[PDB]
Amino acid sequence: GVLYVGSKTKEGVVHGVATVAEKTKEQVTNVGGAVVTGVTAVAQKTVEGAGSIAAATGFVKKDQ
Amino acid sequence: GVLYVGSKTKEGVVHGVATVAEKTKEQVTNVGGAVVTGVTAVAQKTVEGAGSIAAATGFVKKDQ
Amino acid sequence: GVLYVGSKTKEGVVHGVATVAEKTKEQVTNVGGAVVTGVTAVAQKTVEGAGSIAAATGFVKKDQ
Amino acid sequence: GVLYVGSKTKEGVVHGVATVAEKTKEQVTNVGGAVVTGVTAVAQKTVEGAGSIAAATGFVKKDQ
Amino acid sequence: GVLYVGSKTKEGVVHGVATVAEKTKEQVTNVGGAVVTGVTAVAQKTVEGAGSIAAATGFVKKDQ
Amino acid sequence: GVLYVGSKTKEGVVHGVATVAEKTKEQVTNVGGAVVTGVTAVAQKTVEGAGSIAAATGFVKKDQ
Repeated sequence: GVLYVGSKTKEGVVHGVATVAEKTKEQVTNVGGAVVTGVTAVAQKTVEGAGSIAAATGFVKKDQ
Repeated sequence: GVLYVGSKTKEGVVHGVATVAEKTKEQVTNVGGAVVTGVTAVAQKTVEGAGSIAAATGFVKKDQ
Repeated sequence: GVLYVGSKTKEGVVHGVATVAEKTKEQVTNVGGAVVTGVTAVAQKTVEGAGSIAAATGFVKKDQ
Repeated sequence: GVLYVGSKTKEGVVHGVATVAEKTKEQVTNVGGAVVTGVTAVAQKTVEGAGSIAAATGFVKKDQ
Repeated sequence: GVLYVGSKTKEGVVHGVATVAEKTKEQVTNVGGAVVTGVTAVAQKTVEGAGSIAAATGFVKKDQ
Repeated sequence: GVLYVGSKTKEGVVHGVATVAEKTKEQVTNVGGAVVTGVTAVAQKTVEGAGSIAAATGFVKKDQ
């Protein structure tokens, strides 16, 4: 139970990500792994459940 | 139970990430691992559940 | 039970990460590990559950 | 039970991380380990649960 | 039970981390260990649970 | 039971960690160890639970 009266609110918010990226030469080699080199913005109110991954920029999973 | 009256609020918020990135030469080699080189912004109100991962910029998981 | 009246509030907030990065040569070699070289911002109100990971910038997990 | 009246408040907050980073040559080699060389900002109100990790910049876990 | 009236407040807060870092040559080699060379800002209100890790900049765990 | 009236407050706060670090040559080699060379700011209101770790700068744990 939640009640909001006359109140401004921000729950799980990304505001104003400002980025300048200069890269004369970018060389990437990826054998079975993960490589992430660009801007990532993730806004989530709720993430629910056992063993879950809510936000990942770079990822490698080799369970059992 | 929650009540907000006339009150401004910020729960789980990222505001104003300002970045300048200069990289004349970026060389990446990745064999089965994780490599992360770019801006990541994660705003979450709730993350819930046993054994979960809420925010990962770079990650390697090889359970059992 | 929570009550807010007339009150400004911040709960799990990142505000004004201002970053200048100059990297004439970046060379990364990675073999089954994690390498993280970029900006990470993580605002969270709650993370809940046994054995969870709430924020990782760089991580390696090899349980059992 | 919590009550806020006419009161400004900051719970779990990162404000104003300002960084200048110059690195003419960065060489990284990582075999099964973790290496972190970039800015990390983590703001959390609550992290809850036995055996959990709330914030990791760089980490290696090899349980049993 | 908590009550705030007309009172400014900062609980678990990081404010103004301002850093200039110049490193002409950085060479890192990491075989199964942890290496952290970048800025880390962690603001937490509560971290709760037996055997938990609230903030780790660099870490190696090899339990049993 | 807690009551604040008309009073400014700072509980678990880091304010103004400002550092300039110039290091022309940094060479790190790490076989199963932990090495930490960058700025770390950790502000925590509460960390709770038997056997817990509140803030780790650089760390090695090889229990049993």
